[PDB]
Amino acid sequence: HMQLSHRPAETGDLETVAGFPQDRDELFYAYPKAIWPFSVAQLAAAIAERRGSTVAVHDGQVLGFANFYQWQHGDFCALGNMMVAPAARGLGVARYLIGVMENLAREQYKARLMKISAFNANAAGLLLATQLGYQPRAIAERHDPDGRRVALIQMDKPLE
Ligand SMILES: O=C(N[C@H](CO)[C@H](O)c1ccc([N+](=O)[O-])cc1)C(Cl)Cl
Ligand SMILES: O=C(N[C@H](CO)[C@H](O)c1ccc([N+](=O)[O-])cc1)C(Cl)Cl
Repeated sequence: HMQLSHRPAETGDLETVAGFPQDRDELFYAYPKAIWPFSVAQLAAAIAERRGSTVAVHDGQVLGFANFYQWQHGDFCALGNMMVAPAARGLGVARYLIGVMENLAREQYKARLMKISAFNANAAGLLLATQLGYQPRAIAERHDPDGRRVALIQMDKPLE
C-alpha cells in the first residue's frame, strides 16, 4: 500500500513542504520559532541552520519532511521540523521518517541516542514517540505565540 521512499530535501520540494502545516498550532508544534503564515523563506532558513533535511515520498508525492535540530557526533541527535502532508496523516509517514532519521543519526553522527521533544498539546506526537520506544525524561516550560505557557515534553530513545 503505502510504499515510502526517502531522499535529501531539495529546493524544488520547499513549496510543497511549506504547504504542510494547516494552522498555527501545527506550525508551532513543528517549528515553534516560525511565524504564521509559513513560507518557503522560513523553511529555507531552518534547513540552513539544521542538518539532515529529508523528505518521504509515496506515489511520486512528497508527503513528509524532517531534520535534525541538534546533532553531536558520538552522542545524540534531536529530531526537528516533522511535517506531513495533510492528505497523508495517520498513514505511517511520520513513523517512517523517524526510523530513517534514527538510522541517519546512528550512521552519520554515531549517535547513541535520539531525542524527540513534543509540545504538550501534540497528543499524536507524544503517542507516536511512545509507540516507537521513546521515554519521557524532562518537561520544560515554553511559551506559545499568544504568550501562553506550554510544556515541552523531552523524550529520548537509545539507538541500534
Ligand atoms: O499530526 C500531529 N502531530 C504529528 C505527530 O507525529 C507531528 O508533530 C506533526 C506536526 C506538524 C505537522 N504539520 O504541520 O504538517 C505534521 C505533523 C498533530 Cl498536529 Cl495531530
Ligand atoms: O541566505 C541565503 N541562503 C541561505 C544559505 O546561504 C539559506 O538558504 C537561507 C535562505 C533563506 C533565508 N530566509 O529568507 O530567512 C535564510 C537562509 C540567501 Cl537569501 Cl543569500
